[PDB]
Amino acid sequence: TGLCDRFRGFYPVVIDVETAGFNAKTDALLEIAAITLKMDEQGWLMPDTTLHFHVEPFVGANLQPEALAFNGIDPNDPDRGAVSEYEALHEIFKVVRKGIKASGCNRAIMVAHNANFDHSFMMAAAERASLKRNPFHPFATFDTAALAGLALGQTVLSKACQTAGMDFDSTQAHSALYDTERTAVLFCEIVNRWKRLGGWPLSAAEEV
Amino acid sequence: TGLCDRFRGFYPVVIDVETAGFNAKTDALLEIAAITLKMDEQGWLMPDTTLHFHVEPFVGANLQPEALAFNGIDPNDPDRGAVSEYEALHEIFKVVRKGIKASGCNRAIMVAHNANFDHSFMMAAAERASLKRNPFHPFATFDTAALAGLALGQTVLSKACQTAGMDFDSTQAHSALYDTERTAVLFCEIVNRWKRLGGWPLSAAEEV
Ligand SMILES: [Co+2]
Ligand SMILES: [Mg+2]
Ligand SMILES: [Mg+2]
Repeated sequence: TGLCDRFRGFYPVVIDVETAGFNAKTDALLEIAAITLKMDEQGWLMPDTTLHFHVEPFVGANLQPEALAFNGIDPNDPDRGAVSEYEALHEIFKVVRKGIKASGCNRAIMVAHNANFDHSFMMAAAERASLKRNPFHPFATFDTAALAGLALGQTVLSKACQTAGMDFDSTQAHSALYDTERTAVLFCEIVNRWKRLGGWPLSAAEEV
Repeated sequence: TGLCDRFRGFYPVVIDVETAGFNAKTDALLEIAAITLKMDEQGWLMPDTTLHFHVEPFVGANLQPEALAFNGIDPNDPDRGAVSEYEALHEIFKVVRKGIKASGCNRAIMVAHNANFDHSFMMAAAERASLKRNPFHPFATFDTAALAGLALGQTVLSKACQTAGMDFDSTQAHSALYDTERTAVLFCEIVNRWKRLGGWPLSAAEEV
């Protein structure tokens, strides 16, 4: 009934990013949000700690005009309260390590929509920031697109949330923080629904 | 009860590759297997067409010694009956386009274990061979590692299969074809058990 029991010791952390393009290596990271999860005594999954950052483009980063036009982010706006990739990831990693120890997990696994995209950006930024002891698994992810495909027959984030009976505000779709929260609620609903229907734990199906 | 209804028109195709390294851009593709799926009249998911190929390293490809030591593949063995990336992929795409039309789907989505690895290798090979009208979604995947995490609380392919009550022969784990077949049966069991427990169709839960 514990978080550490659910995903063979993986500590699920919901992540979303906004970027200045499609290339994790060369394009700027502009926003990152992180939501750790927790289980109550009965084994139900829910959001724990929420973090969010506007991120300053790393020195030398490319900025694709089309990307900025898509997400509407203006990196030059001095009122956007941006912090360095180091500061943002250091805080996230700190909170994540604490949660891993507190819960008895071995490692964090990124939960994200079309996870590889977000994974690649977060890892690249960690690299650039020279962050030590990255708590995240270097290639494993929990893709909510795939999960929503199974659970809800939909792979588009907004449609998946709607089908799950969730609200989804289109005007907030370009906010890493907003997407991370919706994605976290979506993921939790999927996991919890599975349990509720007697899919977990494995013994339940025989009423045990 | 139609396959085209299950994943918003996505035609799921199970794929596994064997490679000569971790870099999809620079390292050789050595094996690839493909298994299309079908749904019967009652909406149960099962393997359809099975393809498998030994693949000749592309001209200029790197071969990591450690990788060849891992998978046991000798690209220089003339008796391995290899074919070009073009031949293999052109054949897979042909079958995939055929299944998509027959079933009324829009697009193929790759099903694979830790899917982005396989996805990136297949896509790079597709580009190298200059194949037109790649039927696969350019970034969406159904990662069975994540799905097994949800359904079975296991992310390792071999363990996930065993937990699902499937046999898994370790001596065969380095064959793309073997892995693809086990992954296909795993994916089907996961989708099907979801259905049987009343998780799908969405309407089912209120009919008890
Ligand atoms: Co051979
Ligand atoms: Mg996003
Ligand atoms: Mg493999």
